[PDB]
Amino acid sequence: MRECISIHVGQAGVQIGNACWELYCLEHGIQPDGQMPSDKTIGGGDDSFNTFFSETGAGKHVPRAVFVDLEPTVIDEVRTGTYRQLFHPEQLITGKEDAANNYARGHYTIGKEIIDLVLDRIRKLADQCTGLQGFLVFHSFGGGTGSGFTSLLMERLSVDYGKKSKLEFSIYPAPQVSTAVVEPYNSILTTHTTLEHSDCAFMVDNEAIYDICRRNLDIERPTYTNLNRLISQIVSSITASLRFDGALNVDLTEFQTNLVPYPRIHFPLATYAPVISAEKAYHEQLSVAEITNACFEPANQMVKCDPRHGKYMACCLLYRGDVVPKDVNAAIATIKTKRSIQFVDWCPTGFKVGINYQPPTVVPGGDLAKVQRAVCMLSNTTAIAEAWARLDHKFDLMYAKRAFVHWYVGEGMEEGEFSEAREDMAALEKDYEEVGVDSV
Amino acid sequence: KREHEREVIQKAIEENNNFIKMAKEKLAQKMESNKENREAHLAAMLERLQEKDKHAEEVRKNKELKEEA
Amino acid sequence: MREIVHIQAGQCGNQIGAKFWEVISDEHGIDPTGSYHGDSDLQLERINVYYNEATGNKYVPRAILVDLEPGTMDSVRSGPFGQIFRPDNFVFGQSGAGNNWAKGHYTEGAELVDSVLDVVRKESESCDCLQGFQLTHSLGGGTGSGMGTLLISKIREEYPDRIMNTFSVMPSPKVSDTVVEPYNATLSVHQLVENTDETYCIDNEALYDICFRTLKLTTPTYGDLNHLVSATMSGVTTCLRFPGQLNADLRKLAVNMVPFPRLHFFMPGFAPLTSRGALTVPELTQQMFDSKNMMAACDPRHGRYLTVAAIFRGRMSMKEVDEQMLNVQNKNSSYFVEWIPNNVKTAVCDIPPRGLKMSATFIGNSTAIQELFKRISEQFTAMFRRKAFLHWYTGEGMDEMEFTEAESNMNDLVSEYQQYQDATAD
Ligand SMILES: Nc1nc2c(ncn2[C@@H]2O[C@H](COP(=O)(O)OP(=O)(O)OP(=O)(O)O)[C@@H](O)[C@H]2O)c(=O)[nH]1
Ligand SMILES: Nc1nc2c(ncn2[C@@H]2O[C@H](COP(=O)(O)OP(=O)(O)O)[C@@H](O)[C@H]2O)c(=O)[nH]1
Ligand SMILES: [Ca+2]
Ligand SMILES: [Mg+2]
Ligand SMILES: [Mg+2]
Repeated sequence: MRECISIHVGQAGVQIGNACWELYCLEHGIQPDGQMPSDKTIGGGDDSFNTFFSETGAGKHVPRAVFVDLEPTVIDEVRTGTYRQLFHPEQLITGKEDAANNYARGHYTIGKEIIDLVLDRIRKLADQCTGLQGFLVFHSFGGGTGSGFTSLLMERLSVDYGKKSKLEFSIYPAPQVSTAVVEPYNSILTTHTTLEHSDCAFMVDNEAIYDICRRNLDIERPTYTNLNRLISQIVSSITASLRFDGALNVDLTEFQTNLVPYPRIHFPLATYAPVISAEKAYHEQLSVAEITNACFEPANQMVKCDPRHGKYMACCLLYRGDVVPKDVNAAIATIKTKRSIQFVDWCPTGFKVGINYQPPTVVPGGDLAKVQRAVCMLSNTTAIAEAWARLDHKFDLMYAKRAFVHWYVGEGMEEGEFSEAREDMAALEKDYEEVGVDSV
Repeated sequence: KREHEREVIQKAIEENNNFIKMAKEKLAQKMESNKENREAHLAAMLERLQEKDKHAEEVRKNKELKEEA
Repeated sequence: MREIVHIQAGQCGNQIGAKFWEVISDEHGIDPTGSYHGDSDLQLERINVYYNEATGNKYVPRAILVDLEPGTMDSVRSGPFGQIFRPDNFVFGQSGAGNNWAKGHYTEGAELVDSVLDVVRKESESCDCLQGFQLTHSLGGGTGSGMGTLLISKIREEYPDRIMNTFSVMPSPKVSDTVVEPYNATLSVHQLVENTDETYCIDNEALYDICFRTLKLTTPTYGDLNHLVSATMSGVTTCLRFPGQLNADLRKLAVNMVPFPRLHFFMPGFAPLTSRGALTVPELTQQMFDSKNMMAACDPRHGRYLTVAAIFRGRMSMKEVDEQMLNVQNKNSSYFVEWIPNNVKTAVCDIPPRGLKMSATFIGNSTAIQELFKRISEQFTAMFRRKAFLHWYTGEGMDEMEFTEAESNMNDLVSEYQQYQDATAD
């Protein structure tokens, strides 16, 4: 019951999916061939990890996941990688020609040729669910497939599944690892198109993750592998409530109730701690208070913005490991009297806390140290609008000259779609200003 | 109160169906409009290339006329 | 796979085309017999972009050789890699073009264009997923310029949704003395603006200057010039031929490099350029942005950069490369357009070129390329105002109107580059 289906779109979505599902298997003791010796119920069950894994008669635990890309090379690495036996071949869907960093090709020209097949495969997973709860869509903002095809899929999912929950993990572009000049275009187009079809979206700023790996892990030039290992830890913390059971465990939907005050205000800010190397973590145990305090250090956020210059509409703490409420309450009380935590006047100031007792896991050969306790903070702050503002400014500079627009018009799009998408972003920025204004 | 309870759940059904209907119609309009626009751009490109072929035939025909004299 | 179909037309196109295949075959470990004797799996991971695989593990280049005379192509077949090309892919005439664009474009090339299209169609049918075409030719001759532009339009007619890439060799008085080369170049440029997605401007004026001023060659031969071309062509196709994230295919390159459809003429650059008789990343980065290292005779500091693609090859610190690329952009911010943010993209390939520990290849879309077109236009108008040698063109069926239209379109291209050079964010 309460099954969740994960959809990984484009290179960024697929490769992040590799890190997440490898981490999930390590957390649940699932072998690369899908066997889970600790699972005594063969062929099925209603355990907490069954929300993300289905079970075959042969004892294989199969991810409730679909990998989609318009180009085969990235998913071909999954088909021949370490976890190739984990997925049925029909879960890995590939085309022959990608979207070439063009939203129009991903949404219309190339995406329309594979969209029906993807929905059919998604339907096959849904038919195996007795209590399907929603979808988790992993994609980049800047890629043609991650932007164009994701928005097309989200529109189709709303039609075929009504108002069933759809959550995003969205990769916000950064110049350090970006691959296209038109990424601000694809970002604005996909945000506008997906906005009414998404219930909750966790943005991951590649620059924030890039800086954390350099600063906290002493990685000179972080790779996608470095970034994805860190991203999967945040994703694991967010989904740990769905995959594990505990007395102090709080369901993600319960957090989602506090995080979304209006349908369009559904972009939580994520902060994760501790991110520390093995050398620095040796003989240095970080307490509940220390990791909680690091959640309010802006250098640890997954999106670059300054919450101290904005207002809070929700604050959630998702602990995992050796954590008890007594230490949480004392740590929160210390933070309340030492941090710039200003709430809007129409929202309660209490912090919502969840604890999963299962300790954090690390992929062998990685850079993250294995710690006894970790925390991910999910906050709804007006400061996340700064991420929209930076993206919208880049959009305006190019669109004032209509630079690169012919690549989109040539694939069938119109200039009206650009202005309509930009106006929606301008309204979205205005919405974040309005919710921060004090009541009269 | 029972009548109000029926009206609330019917209202939720109607709004959910209307959202599905609007999403389906908006997408179909976009996909059809995009298909026409892309085909129009390709048709214009091919027409210009055909006009180049017509010009080339005119040029070659013009050479035969002067070669006779 | 994502296949590219290679076409070389005319004497210049076949010459530089042959050297290009020799260089990349060595990089991919392909011998003249088409067999693989390399030692790195990275050589064969994307080998199908430029090579077909035949019986006996033979790698046959996906190349089509075109000329209106058998002379150049016969010597290519007698070259070091002449036996690696498919014999049926040789399509040559007998009459020739006589350095007349009309004969290549209208009279003689048109008689041979259909036979070339049959070979193009055969190679495209056996493609799993065709990217497009790359053409090597010169603009100053008759066959590469005339029939080369004719082939582009005819291929564009049957493959309108594929990328058309060209390596165009710009004529210069310092290399060849055929006085109607400005005519042939202007007529060809009139076609390249409309029917190509991306064109590399290989300027013989810059090639001669590099060989003379920098390489200290008093009498530069065509082999000396072509050595620069082969090194440049290997660098600009590195992202296509090896695993990588940036500009891995022709269309993604075009999307990152072409902000406006007509402004698709690139300024290539290569580093190091040292003559017969240890290099650092900052020196390599600074050198590739210098005007003396450009393969087009244009000073980038006389214009502004719309988009730039940078490729580093060899074993080096990627942290250092990122720092130096940021450093050169900050120190030269005035020369990059502000209304295209993050317009410089950098790629690093582990495998260096032959004989070099480290190298840098520069691909730039700069408004200073108008200097190249101004030089051609100035030479064009010096003769067209006197109507010199026009009967050689009008005798094939052309008229003075087509010359005027070609001149105006190229003058419009210069104006458009100046427009976006003067454009401001505010
Ligand atoms: N964090 C992270 N970001 C990635 C990864 N791969 C790509 N990106 C980012 O995604 C953006 C480009 O989108 P991609 O996912 O690579 O492209 P795509 O979705 O496959 O779409 P097309 O290739 O154009 O058809 C850039 O901003 C990259 O920095 C990854 O593995 N991890
Ligand atoms: N760089 C270089 N340029 C060449 C070569 N051969 C010819 N050219 C140039 O091309 C122009 C003449 O074009 P050509 O190839 O002879 O005409 P075509 O054979 O009819 O296509 C002149 O401006 C030459 O400078 C070569 O091998 N290398
Ligand atoms: Ca079970
Ligand atoms: Mg991709
Ligand atoms: Mg010649």
